[PDB]
Amino acid sequence: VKELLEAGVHFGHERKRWNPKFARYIYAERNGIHIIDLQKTMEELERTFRFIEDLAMRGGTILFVGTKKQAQDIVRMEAERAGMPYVNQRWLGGMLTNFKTISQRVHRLEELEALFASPEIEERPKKEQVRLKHELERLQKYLSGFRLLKRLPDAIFVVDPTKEAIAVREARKLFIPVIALADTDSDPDLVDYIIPGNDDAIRSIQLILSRAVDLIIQARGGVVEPSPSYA
Amino acid sequence: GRYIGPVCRLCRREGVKLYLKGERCYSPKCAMERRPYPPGQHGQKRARRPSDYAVRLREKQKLRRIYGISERQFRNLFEEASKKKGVTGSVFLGLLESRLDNVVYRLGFAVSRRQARQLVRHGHITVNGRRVDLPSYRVRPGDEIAVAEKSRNLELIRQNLEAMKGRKVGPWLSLDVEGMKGKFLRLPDREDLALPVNEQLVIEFYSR
Amino acid sequence: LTDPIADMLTRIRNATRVYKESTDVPASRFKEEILRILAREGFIKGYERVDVDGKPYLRVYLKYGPRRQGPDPRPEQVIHHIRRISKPGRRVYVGVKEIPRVRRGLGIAILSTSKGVLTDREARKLGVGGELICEVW
Amino acid sequence: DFEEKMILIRRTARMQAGGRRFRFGALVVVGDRQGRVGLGFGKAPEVPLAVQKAGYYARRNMVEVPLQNGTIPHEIEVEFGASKIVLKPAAPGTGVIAGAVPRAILELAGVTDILTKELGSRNPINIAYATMEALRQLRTKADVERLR
RNA sequence: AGCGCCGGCCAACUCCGUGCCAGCAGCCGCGGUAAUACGGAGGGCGCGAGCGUUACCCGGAUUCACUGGGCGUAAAGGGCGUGUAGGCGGCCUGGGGCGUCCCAUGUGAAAGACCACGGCUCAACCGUGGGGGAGCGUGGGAUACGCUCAGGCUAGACGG
RNA sequence: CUGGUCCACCCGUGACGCUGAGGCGCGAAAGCGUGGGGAGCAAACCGGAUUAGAUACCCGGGUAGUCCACGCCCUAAACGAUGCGCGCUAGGUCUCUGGGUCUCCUGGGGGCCGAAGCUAACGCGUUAAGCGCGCCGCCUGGGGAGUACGGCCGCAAGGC
Ligand code: SF4
Ligand SMILES: [Mg+2]
Ligand SMILES: [Mg+2]
Ligand SMILES: [Mg+2]
Ligand SMILES: [Mg+2]
Ligand SMILES: [Mg+2]
Ligand SMILES: [Mg+2]
Ligand SMILES: [Mg+2]
Ligand SMILES: [Mg+2]
Ligand SMILES: [Mg+2]
Ligand SMILES: [Mg+2]
Ligand SMILES: [Mg+2]
Ligand SMILES: [Mg+2]
Ligand SMILES: [Mg+2]
Ligand SMILES: [Mg+2]
Ligand SMILES: [Mg+2]
Ligand SMILES: [Mg+2]
Ligand SMILES: [Mg+2]
Ligand SMILES: [Mg+2]
Ligand SMILES: [Mg+2]
Ligand SMILES: [Mg+2]
Ligand SMILES: [Mg+2]
Ligand SMILES: [Mg+2]
Ligand SMILES: [Mg+2]
Ligand SMILES: [Mg+2]
Ligand SMILES: [Mg+2]
Ligand SMILES: [Mg+2]
Ligand SMILES: [Mg+2]
Ligand SMILES: [Mg+2]
Ligand SMILES: [Mg+2]
Ligand SMILES: [Mg+2]
Ligand SMILES: [Mg+2]
Ligand SMILES: [Mg+2]
Ligand SMILES: [Mg+2]
Ligand SMILES: [Mg+2]
Ligand SMILES: [Mg+2]
Ligand SMILES: [Mg+2]
Ligand SMILES: [Mg+2]
Ligand SMILES: [Mg+2]
Ligand SMILES: [Mg+2]
Ligand SMILES: [Mg+2]
Ligand SMILES: [Mg+2]
Ligand SMILES: [Mg+2]
Ligand SMILES: [Mg+2]
Ligand SMILES: [Mg+2]
Ligand SMILES: [Mg+2]
Ligand SMILES: [Mg+2]
Ligand SMILES: [Mg+2]
Ligand SMILES: [Mg+2]
Ligand SMILES: [Mg+2]
Ligand SMILES: [Mg+2]
Ligand SMILES: [Mg+2]
Ligand SMILES: [Mg+2]
Ligand SMILES: [Mg+2]
Ligand SMILES: [Mg+2]
Ligand SMILES: [Mg+2]
Ligand SMILES: [Mg+2]
Ligand SMILES: [Mg+2]
Ligand SMILES: [Mg+2]
Ligand SMILES: [Mg+2]
Ligand SMILES: [Mg+2]
Ligand SMILES: [Mg+2]
Ligand SMILES: [Mg+2]
Ligand SMILES: [Mg+2]
Ligand SMILES: [Mg+2]
Ligand SMILES: [Mg+2]
Ligand SMILES: [Mg+2]
Ligand SMILES: [Mg+2]
Ligand SMILES: [Mg+2]
Ligand SMILES: [Mg+2]
Ligand SMILES: [Mg+2]
Ligand SMILES: [Mg+2]
Ligand SMILES: [Mg+2]
Ligand SMILES: [Mg+2]
Ligand SMILES: [Mg+2]
Ligand SMILES: [Mg+2]
Ligand SMILES: [Mg+2]
Ligand SMILES: [Mg+2]
Ligand SMILES: [Mg+2]
Ligand SMILES: [Mg+2]
Ligand SMILES: [Mg+2]
Ligand SMILES: [Mg+2]
Ligand SMILES: [Mg+2]
Ligand SMILES: [Mg+2]
Ligand SMILES: [Mg+2]
Ligand SMILES: [Mg+2]
Ligand SMILES: [Mg+2]
Repeated sequence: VKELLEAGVHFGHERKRWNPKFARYIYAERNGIHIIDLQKTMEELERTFRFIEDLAMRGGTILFVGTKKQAQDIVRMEAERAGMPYVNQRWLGGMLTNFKTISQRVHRLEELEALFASPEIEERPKKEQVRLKHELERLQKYLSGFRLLKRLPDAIFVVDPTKEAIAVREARKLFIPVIALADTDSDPDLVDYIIPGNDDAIRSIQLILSRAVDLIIQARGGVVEPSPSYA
Repeated sequence: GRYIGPVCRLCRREGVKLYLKGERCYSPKCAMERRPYPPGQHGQKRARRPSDYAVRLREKQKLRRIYGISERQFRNLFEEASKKKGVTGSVFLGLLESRLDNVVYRLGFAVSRRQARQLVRHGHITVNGRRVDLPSYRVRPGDEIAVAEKSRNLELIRQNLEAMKGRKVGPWLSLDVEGMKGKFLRLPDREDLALPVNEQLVIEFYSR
Repeated sequence: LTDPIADMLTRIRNATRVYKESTDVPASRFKEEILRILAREGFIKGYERVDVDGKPYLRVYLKYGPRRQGPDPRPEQVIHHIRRISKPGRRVYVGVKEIPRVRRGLGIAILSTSKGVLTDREARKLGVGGELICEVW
Repeated sequence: DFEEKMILIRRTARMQAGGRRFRFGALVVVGDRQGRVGLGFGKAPEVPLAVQKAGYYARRNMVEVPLQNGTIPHEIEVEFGASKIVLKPAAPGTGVIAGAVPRAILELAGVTDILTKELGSRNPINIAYATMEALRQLRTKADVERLR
């Protein structure tokens, strides 16, 4: 289910703000820019997906993590495709290490849904109407993807392991496997199932995230691939 | 010499029945049944969490007061057991039980070790035909502890031996009743002697 | 450079602590016999006589435990501990009866005897002592 | 069922206008006397809360002690900060020769016979930490051969 | 049957008397009118023909650190060179065998110590038997390491 | 007139090396001796203020000295409060100075941030306070005290 049009999509970037532990996944440097070893990406993408498919064929959830403005909608769509929880806005410290407490926040979002089941006395003071409505949109902005997750996930998928260092830190303290896309600025050894490749090009993020869910849906029955991908 | 004063206060202090009197130890007028709290003005006040030093001192005072033995002789026996190769806990109890005044009590010649000592000290005991009036004698395997035949017509020893008729003694012993003689089979075990005592806590008290 | 034997043990220690696959120590026959013991006892994958810019070296191939799980994935070392015992500033020689047992058997003491470089078990099985070179676990 | 022992309960203090306001900390070890121990340090505005809170972390930080006839496999030395603990295997009739802090951890992990020595700073907190890390690095002939 | 002790370390708590006094104290500290800390008492703890105190030795003191410590700010880098003695020293080969290692052998008195048995009713005490050690003398052996002597090398160092 | 040091070539010598108790030399300022010099500054000193007072801070004066030669003195927050040499253990960035094939790379310096690791923490981190070897110096509770006595040095002050 793999490919090789990654070559037409990324082969990395980010000059020499690099991490020496990311050396073994580099081929050479072009015009003052590090270039990833796409063959190493291939052999890793093989190993990476071999784990992903086994988690799809067992009912495991994968909490997708992407907050950088590049992967913020790509992660919204492709994670909604498989109906897997995401986090697109601010990542909240304790979303794993303090999960019960952040989950106490969706129950509020939950009951704020059923409160706007009119009336349920929505004959409250109007200053209270736009107030709870605010808290609703507010909770909506940050929990619209986390609510689907109602237990500790079985793995997480991150587009920038340097940007989402806190999520990686939380998942590791909970022995939860970490899979991620990563270019040169990232610590390889902190990820468990790596995808060495550009994490700033939407071309690369879309290609890897969509092919990620292309396995997820095909391993839960019903291989259907044509997914949105902004030109 | 040995301790002579009130012995019920010892049990009441240790929070456990130490069978130091014989048959009143089994009556309902045993002090532990009526007042199972420490002696003195503050016996009935709520205890405080004892220190680890307290805990270990108490277990050692239990094991000691049980045999009515001086701290001096108690500590020398412990130091003997401690040099001896092998587990010190076993050997310690083994040496304790190997005291003549203790065996005489185990054979049921006397109701209490105190009584045994006044028996032994008064020569009313023999070992392998040899009269021995020493409570400290280390009885060895194969010995034979009889009543002094020139004392075998004595009320206390007869009434005591009457209640021993058919009564079991420890595995490590054997009692020829009617003939008023017993035999030391081998030195006993922690299993044979279920003493209300964790003797390991006594190793720790002396290592401090 | 005053102690090539301790420099090599130190070359190995600095290398294993940052999980390098190999490191080069300048070669010598007395070192080969020492590494010969580390490979045969499994503290290293082995070595080979290589050549760095025309100079005779030894390339030592390290081995580590499996990747670990949790906050620190770094795998457990196979050489936890290696240090020089006898040194130029103080020689250390033991007889066979006073050879030590490193780590209650789970470790090796490397000796130089007049039967060559041996372990504490080998030296005890040959009834010879010698210079206590180092200890590994 | 896990046994717990309180090693340390101390009251600390912070200042402010008005005077000092207190806080309590409990060093608590937890174990089954079979090869599992945990150490947690719990801190709360009252003693019982902090003690219970301590047992919580204690269960969240366990260590597997390769017990061998009641003693540890090999000798080990560990330095946690300026505190140093020494643990040395010991034969059947030995006992647990240790200060109050290392004793409670070894005892609850099912260590019947060991020789120990505290060196350096004898701060009960740092010594307790140093004793855990020493147990955590104990390895067996199995583990050693498995690695080579 | 006596002696010490009962604030914490450290095992054992109450009443009175005193009121920064009289006094206690190994250290930290107690005492200024409700003192578990002074004095007595009752009670308790610990030992027992002993119990305490004083002095001194080793231990706790890895606090002179060989095992087994340190020196940016805690005590601790010499104000800086230069260099004498000394300590230490790279790669390969061979000779010697000084250190080093092994084997044999002599010495390592008796008592004591240690394991066992035995004798004084037990023990203390004492008797009998057993096991060695280092260290040094001698003989034989080994040669990796250090040493020494000889030869070679260029990675250190030094010159062009 | 003269020292140190770096680079490139990889040409010469063949371990000729590291450290270094003592010794020897150098050693800011102030101070000393003989003799010069003396504008500015400025201990001591004189005066004006300030102030409760003001043997100070501020102001107006002012002699040593500050400067030169020669000879002494030998101290310091003489500091990176961090002895010297070597090997080893991610990088990023700024800069000085060489050599390149001049983007860049590679030597030698000077900084900043940081890998692993270290540290009581602060912090250190290829310019280590990391990991090791060699050698030197030094510490061992505060005060008494860098004092006293002895010795050695100095013209003295005073130094070790
Ligand atoms: S009567 Fe009870 S308290 Fe008294 S000595 Fe006998 S067992 Fe102990
Ligand atoms: Mg990026
Ligand atoms: Mg009984
Ligand atoms: Mg023993
Ligand atoms: Mg029985
Ligand atoms: Mg019993
Ligand atoms: Mg002792
Ligand atoms: Mg040593
Ligand atoms: Mg914590
Ligand atoms: Mg510490
Ligand atoms: Mg330390
Ligand atoms: Mg063992
Ligand atoms: Mg200390
Ligand atoms: Mg202390
Ligand atoms: Mg284990
Ligand atoms: Mg006393
Ligand atoms: Mg008080
Ligand atoms: Mg005491
Ligand atoms: Mg008490
Ligand atoms: Mg008065
Ligand atoms: Mg008052
Ligand atoms: Mg009063
Ligand atoms: Mg007192
Ligand atoms: Mg009183
Ligand atoms: Mg006596
Ligand atoms: Mg006396
Ligand atoms: Mg002393
Ligand atoms: Mg000492
Ligand atoms: Mg030392
Ligand atoms: Mg120190
Ligand atoms: Mg200082
Ligand atoms: Mg200096
Ligand atoms: Mg000087
Ligand atoms: Mg040499
Ligand atoms: Mg030499
Ligand atoms: Mg030779
Ligand atoms: Mg030779
Ligand atoms: Mg020789
Ligand atoms: Mg001999
Ligand atoms: Mg002799
Ligand atoms: Mg006899
Ligand atoms: Mg004898
Ligand atoms: Mg001996
Ligand atoms: Mg000889
Ligand atoms: Mg030569
Ligand atoms: Mg050269
Ligand atoms: Mg040159
Ligand atoms: Mg040349
Ligand atoms: Mg030549
Ligand atoms: Mg020099
Ligand atoms: Mg000098
Ligand atoms: Mg000068
Ligand atoms: Mg001057
Ligand atoms: Mg002058
Ligand atoms: Mg003058
Ligand atoms: Mg002058
Ligand atoms: Mg004059
Ligand atoms: Mg004036
Ligand atoms: Mg005036
Ligand atoms: Mg005036
Ligand atoms: Mg004035
Ligand atoms: Mg003026
Ligand atoms: Mg002027
Ligand atoms: Mg002038
Ligand atoms: Mg003058
Ligand atoms: Mg003058
Ligand atoms: Mg001059
Ligand atoms: Mg400075
Ligand atoms: Mg400098
Ligand atoms: Mg200084
Ligand atoms: Mg140093
Ligand atoms: Mg240039
Ligand atoms: Mg310079
Ligand atoms: Mg540089
Ligand atoms: Mg820095
Ligand atoms: Mg770090
Ligand atoms: Mg260190
Ligand atoms: Mg490097
Ligand atoms: Mg750098
Ligand atoms: Mg430098
Ligand atoms: Mg330091
Ligand atoms: Mg020096
Ligand atoms: Mg002093
Ligand atoms: Mg001075
Ligand atoms: Mg002076
Ligand atoms: Mg003088
Ligand atoms: Mg000085």
